[PDB]
Amino acid sequence: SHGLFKKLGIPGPTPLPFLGNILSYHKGFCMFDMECHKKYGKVWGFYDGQQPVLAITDPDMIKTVLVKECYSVFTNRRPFGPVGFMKSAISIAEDEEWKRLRSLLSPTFTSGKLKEMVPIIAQYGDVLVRNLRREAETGKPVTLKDVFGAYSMDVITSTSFGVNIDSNPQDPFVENTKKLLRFFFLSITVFPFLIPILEVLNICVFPREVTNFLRKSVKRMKESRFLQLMIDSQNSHKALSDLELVAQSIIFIFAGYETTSSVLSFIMYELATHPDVQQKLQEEIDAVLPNKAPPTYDTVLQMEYLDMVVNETLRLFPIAMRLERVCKKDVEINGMFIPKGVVVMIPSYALHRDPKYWTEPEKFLPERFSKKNKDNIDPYIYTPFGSGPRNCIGMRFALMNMKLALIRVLQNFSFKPCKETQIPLKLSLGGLLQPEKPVVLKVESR
Ligand SMILES: CC[C@H]1OC(=O)[C@H](C)[C@@H](O[C@H]2C[C@@](C)(OC)[C@@H](O)[C@H](C)O2)[C@H](C)[C@@H](O[C@@H]2O[C@H](C)C[C@H](N(C)C)[C@H]2O)[C@](C)(O)C[C@@H](C)C(=O)[C@H](C)[C@@H](O)[C@]1(C)O
Ligand code: HEM
Repeated sequence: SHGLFKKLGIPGPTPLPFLGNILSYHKGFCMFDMECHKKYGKVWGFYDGQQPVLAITDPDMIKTVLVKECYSVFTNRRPFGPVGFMKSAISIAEDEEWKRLRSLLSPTFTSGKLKEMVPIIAQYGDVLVRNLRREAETGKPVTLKDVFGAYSMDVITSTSFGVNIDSNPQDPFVENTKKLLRFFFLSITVFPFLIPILEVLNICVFPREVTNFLRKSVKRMKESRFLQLMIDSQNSHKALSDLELVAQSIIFIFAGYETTSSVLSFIMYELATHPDVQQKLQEEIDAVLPNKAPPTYDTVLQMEYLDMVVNETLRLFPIAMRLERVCKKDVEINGMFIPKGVVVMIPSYALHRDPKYWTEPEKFLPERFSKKNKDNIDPYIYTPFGSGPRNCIGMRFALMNMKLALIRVLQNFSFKPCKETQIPLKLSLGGLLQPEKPVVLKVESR
C-alpha cells in the first residue's frame, strides 16, 4: 500500500509505516511542496498517513482533472468526518448531491446580484477605517489582524446571517461565531477507519451548541422579515431544504473569514514594503475617486492597478496552498495512469513560484499582471481560487470585498514598516497560509 508509487514508478519521499510522510510537515505545507517539486520534478507521490497523494504539475494534466474529467472522475475533495448535518454544505458535498447544491447556488453568486450587495458591504468599510483611525490616534504601531479580522468577520456574518455587527459589541452573536471557527485531527489522518466509528456515535467536528444557535438565529430572521437570495431560492430539476440553507450559511463563514483577512494582511504588508507601488495605487484611487468619494462596484472594476496588486499578492500567497481532488476511477490522463482512491493534489503555492512560468518568482511585481504580460499567464498554473466547476464559487465577492476595504483604508491612510515589522516576511509553518507573526505597521493619516 505504501508501495503504490514505487510500483507505479513515481518518485516520492519515503514513508514511515503508519504516519506516511506527515512528519515532514514539520516545515509547513509550503516548503514541503517546494522541496518535493525541486527534487522529484514534474510529478511526485506521498502519503498522509495511509492516503496516497499524487502531486501534478503539467497545465494540461491539471486542466484534465480540474475541468475536463471533473464530473466523471475528479468531483470530490478529500472526505473529512465526522460532519453530521454539514454533509449538506456545498464544500463538503460529493458527486450528484454536490452538483445539485452547486446549481442551486450559482444564481446567488452572479455579478449583478453581487452589485446589488456592494452597499451592504460598504457600511463595513466605514466601520473599518474608524477602528483603524482609532488605533492610529494612539500613535503606536498597529497589529492589522485586529481590524481586518473584524472587517472580514463582519462582512461575512452580515451577508450570510442578516445580523449587522460592529465587533466593539463583542458579546452577542459574535461569540458563537468565534467559537465555531476555532475548534484528534492528527489521529483522523492516521485512522480514517476511525471516522465511521465516530459518526455512528453522533460525534461531530462542528459543536452542536453553536450550530443549534445558528440554526435558530436563521429561523428567527426568516420570520422577522446571501441569506435573502437563498430565501428567494426556496420559491420555485431540484428543490432546497431549510436545513441545507443554514448549512451553506455556516460554510460561507468558514470559507470567507480567515482567507479574506489573511489576504488583506499580506496585501498591506507588500504595499508597505514597496512604497512606490502604494504611491501609484493611491495615485490611481485619487484619479478614479476625486476626493474620498464612496466606493462603487462600477468604480472598482475600473481600477487596473488595484486588480494587479490583489492578484500578485495571491500569486505569492495563495491561502489554500493546494487544490485537492479525489480520483473516482482508474484513469489514463495526458499519458499517465491514476488509480482509484488516490488524491490528486495541485501545488498552487509551488506552481505560483515555478521559475519556468515566472521570472524572478520571489519578488513582488504587479507588472506580471499588466495588460501587456497578462495574456501569457497560464490559468492552470495561477490558481488562487482553483479552477473549473468546483472552483471558488465566491471568488468574485471576495475580490470585490477585499478591494472595497483596500480602497477605503488606502485613501485615508499610509503604511510604513516600523520597528516590529517582519523583514523579510515569515510564513505560518502550520495550517492555512498566514503571516507567521501578525503584520505590524506604522499607519499615518494622509
Ligand atoms: C480555502 C478554500 C477551502 O480550503 C480547503 O478546502 C483546504 C484545502 C482545507 O485543508 C485540507 C487539506 C490539507 C491537505 O491542507 C491543505 C489538510 O492538511 C487539511 C487537514 O485539510 C481546509 C483548511 C480544511 O481543514 C480544516 O480547516 C479548519 C479551519 C481547521 C482544521 N484543523 C487544522 C483544526 C482543518 O481540518 C477544511 C476541512 O476543508 C475546512 C472546511 C470547513 C471547508 O470546507 C472550507 C469552507 C473550505 O472549503 C475552504 C476553507 O474554503
Ligand atoms: C481570498 C478570499 C478567498 C479565497 C482565496 C478563496 C479560495 C477558495 C478556494 C481555493 C477554493 C477551492 C477551489 C478548488 O478546489 O478548485 C474555494 C472554494 C469555495 N469557496 Fe472560497 N475563497 C475566498 C473567499 C470566499 C468567500 C468570501 C466565499 C463566500 C461568499 C467563498 C465560498 C466558497 C465555497 C462555498 C467553496 C466550495 C465550492 C464547491 O465545493 O463547489 N470563498 N475558495
